[PDB]
Amino acid sequence: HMKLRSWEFYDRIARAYDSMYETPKWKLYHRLIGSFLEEYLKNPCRVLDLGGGTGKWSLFLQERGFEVVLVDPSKEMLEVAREKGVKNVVEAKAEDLPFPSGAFEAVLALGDVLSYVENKDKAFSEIRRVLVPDGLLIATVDNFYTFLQQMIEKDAWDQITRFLKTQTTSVGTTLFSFNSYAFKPEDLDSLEGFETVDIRGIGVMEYPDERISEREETIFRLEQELSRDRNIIWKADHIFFVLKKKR
Amino acid sequence: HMKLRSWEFYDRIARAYDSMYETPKWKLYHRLIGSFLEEYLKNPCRVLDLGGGTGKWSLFLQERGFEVVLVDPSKEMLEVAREKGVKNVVEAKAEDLPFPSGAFEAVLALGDVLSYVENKDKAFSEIRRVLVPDGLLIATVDNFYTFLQQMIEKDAWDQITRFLKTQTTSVGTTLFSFNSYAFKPEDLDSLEGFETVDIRGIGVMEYPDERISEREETIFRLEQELSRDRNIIWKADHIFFVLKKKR
Ligand SMILES: Nc1ncnc2c1ncn2[C@@H]1O[C@H](C[Se]CC[C@H](N)C(=O)O)[C@@H](O)[C@H]1O
Ligand SMILES: Nc1ncnc2c1ncn2[C@@H]1O[C@H](C[Se]CC[C@H](N)C(=O)O)[C@@H](O)[C@H]1O
Repeated sequence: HMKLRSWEFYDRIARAYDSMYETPKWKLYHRLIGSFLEEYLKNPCRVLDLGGGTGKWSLFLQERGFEVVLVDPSKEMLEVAREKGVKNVVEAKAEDLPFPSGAFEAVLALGDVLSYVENKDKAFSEIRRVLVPDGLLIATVDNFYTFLQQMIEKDAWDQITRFLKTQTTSVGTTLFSFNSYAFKPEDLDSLEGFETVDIRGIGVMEYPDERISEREETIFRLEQELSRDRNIIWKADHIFFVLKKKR
Repeated sequence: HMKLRSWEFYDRIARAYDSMYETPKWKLYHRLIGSFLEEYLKNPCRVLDLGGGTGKWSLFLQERGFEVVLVDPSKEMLEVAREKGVKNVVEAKAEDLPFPSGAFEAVLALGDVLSYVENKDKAFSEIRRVLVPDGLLIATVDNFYTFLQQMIEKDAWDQITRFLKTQTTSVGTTLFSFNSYAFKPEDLDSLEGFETVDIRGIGVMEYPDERISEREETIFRLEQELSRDRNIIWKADHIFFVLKKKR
């Protein structure tokens, strides 16, 4: 594997990115994320789409009358976003955001961005900085227990030992990889200057793709309910969470 | 298909029961459960093995110096337990125990006994009655979410719908079935007269059986850590819990 920085990996695949997440599972997950955004973002306001990639969620909010800026360190992702019609795009990393303090009511960090940033402390610090008091961070991240199950399936025993300590493993494709940090419950606990508002599981159950196609509405309603159950969310494929900047 | 009382099913398969559960996975789960018993029963005391079957756990305790009585409504299971060297055996159901009150320090209801009892109110009440103040119930039960995931792979959606309401499904053989009630968190919340001391996941991850044999110590120790993690236990194959009779 060639070891890349995250944005260098995304520079290589930007133009195929959207086509990779058009499976029944990913359609389902997008529908869930979309329903959650409409739940937490009641009214139009100022939003930073951080690591916003090809602009999926920026467009979603633009078309609902929000004032949206997309930020991303991948020049190719940004170019794809611009072509798709995202109006405000900026090249930057989460670790060092070029926006003044208190500029946004909400920051999105969807598609596991905070699992990819190289310095989580600076990243959470910058997010808190750019939000108004009581602003929300709305994010999804990789789940430690899902990674661990996957590693056990792909028989990575020399690697599990390290991973249990670091929570960090490689991700990517057959030829190119970058590092991901998979979150545990204690990672979302007493974050400095944030109140945890909600945590939810995305993909609490695994469904065969065939059944998702056959029964999308039924399965979306089930996952809606299951995502709200605290006792089971760390079973999920990915983790969604919301923080509120303390006053 | 034939529908049976739980103990009628066990009367049919009693002579094969020990042979059926001799697999790598179950060898692993038994090692987990044995280690938990040693943790919670640090001294020889008076134990009731309720639905103790062929006496696996009665014998485990007898050889460690405990005073154990095995109770089970299946005559054939009792006969197998006697032949294996279980000294004290009684034919009864959990819903109506012919023992005096306050007679045991602990009651074991292992191998999902409480998922099979027809009346959990009566069963829980009797258990409470035969325990001394601060006596323990130590038990394992089927996990609702594990059943649901299995059904999502295999069963008609209409069966899933019914199961979401009832938490009950048939178990057994292609030719013989009885009903199991799979537990949720809410079921272990505020049981009258008991304090929940601990809840643990048994078989939090899935392993290929081939790999369980190759890396048994490694897998045992990992599962031992994961079973103590409250955030992930509803992912587990089965649920282990400990209640204390309060005052
Ligand atoms: N340090 C970083 N700061 C901000 N974004 C980053 C950082 N490292 C990687 N990224 C970006 O995170 C994105 C992960 Se892909 C998710 C894209 C979008 N949020 C969606 O959900 O569709 C990539 O576009 C990548 O360039
Ligand atoms: N109402 C009931 N009360 C007590 N035991 C029951 C009841 N219904 C079924 N059982 C018993 O529950 C047992 C489940 Se099999 C488990 C046996 C033993 N506990 C072990 O772990 O190996 C069977 O022996 C069955 O006969």
